[PDB]
Amino acid sequence: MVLYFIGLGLYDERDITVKGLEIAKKCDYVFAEFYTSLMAGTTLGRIQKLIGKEIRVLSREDVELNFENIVLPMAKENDVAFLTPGDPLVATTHAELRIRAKRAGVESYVIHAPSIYSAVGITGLHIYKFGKSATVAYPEGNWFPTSYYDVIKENAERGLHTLLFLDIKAEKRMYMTANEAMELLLKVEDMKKGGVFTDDTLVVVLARAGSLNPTIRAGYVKDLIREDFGDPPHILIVPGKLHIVEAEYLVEIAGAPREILRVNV
Amino acid sequence: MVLYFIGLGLYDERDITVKGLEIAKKCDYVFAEFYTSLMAGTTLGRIQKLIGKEIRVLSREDVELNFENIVLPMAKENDVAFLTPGDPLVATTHAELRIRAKRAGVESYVIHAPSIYSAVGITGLHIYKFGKSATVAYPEGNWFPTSYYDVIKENAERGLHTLLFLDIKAEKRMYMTANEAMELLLKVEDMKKGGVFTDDTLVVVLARAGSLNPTIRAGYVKDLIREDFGDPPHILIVPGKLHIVEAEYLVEIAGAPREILRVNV
Ligand SMILES: Nc1ncnc2c1ncn2[C@@H]1O[C@H](CSCC[C@H](N)C(=O)O)[C@@H](O)[C@H]1O
Repeated sequence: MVLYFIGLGLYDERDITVKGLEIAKKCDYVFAEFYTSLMAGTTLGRIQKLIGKEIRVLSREDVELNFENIVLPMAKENDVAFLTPGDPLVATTHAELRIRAKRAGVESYVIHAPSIYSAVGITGLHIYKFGKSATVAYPEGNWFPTSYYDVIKENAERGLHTLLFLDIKAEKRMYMTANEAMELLLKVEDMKKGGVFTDDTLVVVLARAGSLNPTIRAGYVKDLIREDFGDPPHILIVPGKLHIVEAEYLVEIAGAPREILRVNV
Repeated sequence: MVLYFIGLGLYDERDITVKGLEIAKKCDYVFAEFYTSLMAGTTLGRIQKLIGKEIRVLSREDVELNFENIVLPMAKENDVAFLTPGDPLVATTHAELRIRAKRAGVESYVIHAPSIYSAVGITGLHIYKFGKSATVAYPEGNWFPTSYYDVIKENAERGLHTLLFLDIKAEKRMYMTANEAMELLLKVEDMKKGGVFTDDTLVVVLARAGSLNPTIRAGYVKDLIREDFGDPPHILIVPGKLHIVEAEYLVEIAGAPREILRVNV
């Protein structure tokens, strides 16, 4: 009679919460989407095996245009689950789907899971110091998105860190690397010349958070722009003003140049 | 000879991830801390029962001053777990603990779990719109801290939302309620008179995130300041200007007054 939004976590099927698993195991029908993010350490089959159910995967169009025609009708006679990578409501437009559920007279519940938004903590950067977040989107035809550059500028101006979600074209199986994001940013800098992102800018890369051995690297763009950070997904972070201990962690844990230990308070 | 930082998640004993539970079960020693936050929807006994391991609770001093003398030694010839509410390394001083591990020749791994930082997405407010975060601290003696006031001001000025953690005294199990936080902010407003937090300010209250039945309320301070939001912990958010979709979610899901559709958009 109800609908469950259940997050599956960062990397593999075991990143789901115990609460999410027990409820999913008992749902009559299970739907899911895998276009809002990439869970690099698992497969649909493994997820199905864990939950013990068949999973009908939906495309962005199925969801955005037909959620109330495909999923909601099932929640009327049965308990339905809608699975998503990471946390279902983080950096997705899935929250609006709860409004659709309400309008169809369907109660909905949300089961959270680890999200890349909080996983940034593993970078050593104080999470309360992050400012506005942004997404580095692939240019399309003659359209070249640049707003994410202004976000960095605004945050850096305030000494705040900037989290940069990276683009994804699931149907093309394309996942933007931190390298590609850095190249795009350098191109925007050349254009706006704001001194926001250059070869000397310190950045942090977090790849495959959720895995036991994620890649966590910190350093100057000039040195990292061509470094191999491993398979996607990746996120790029442009730190603002660093606290001594943040710098220490970046150096000791993320292999940053010891020279960043010296902060210009 | 491995140290596992494992998150317990949001509310109860089922908020830990499958990965976290299975790893904890394989550890010879299990430590935990409940001074940064408490699992209001469960008990140490229930957590111990679920993990099937005795759990040695550590105080703030045990961790901050003697982590290397209590936890790390056991990690030399055994697998050790350090459990914390939410997602590991979110609490400001925890990231540094990994440096201590490295210095002691101990490998450490992070097992993520849901954090309030990402769980607040259930309020319908877009995650990318959150700015710098802060904690509302009780004034005391001749000390009247107000920086959290300035954080709200700077975020809202840039159309960003402000996540506010409320004061907590874990040992004495004493919580600051959303109501108290609002009263405090009004008091700060009367002093700084910056037009940042008044009776007409729109706020959102999230209680018991993680529970299947959390309290999500949105409205003006003059109407919510004396409302009962249930048992703690409470999380207070001062949204910046709203996207119409954010406002609609707040109205349809959090019972916000229709008025916000024209006043705060
Ligand atoms: N495990 C992971 N490691 C690194 N980046 C990740 C990641 N999971 C998600 N991301 C980042 O976030 C983007 C998808 S945004 C959707 C996020 C999701 N709801 C969550 O809660 O995490 C990806 O393109 C990538 O840049």
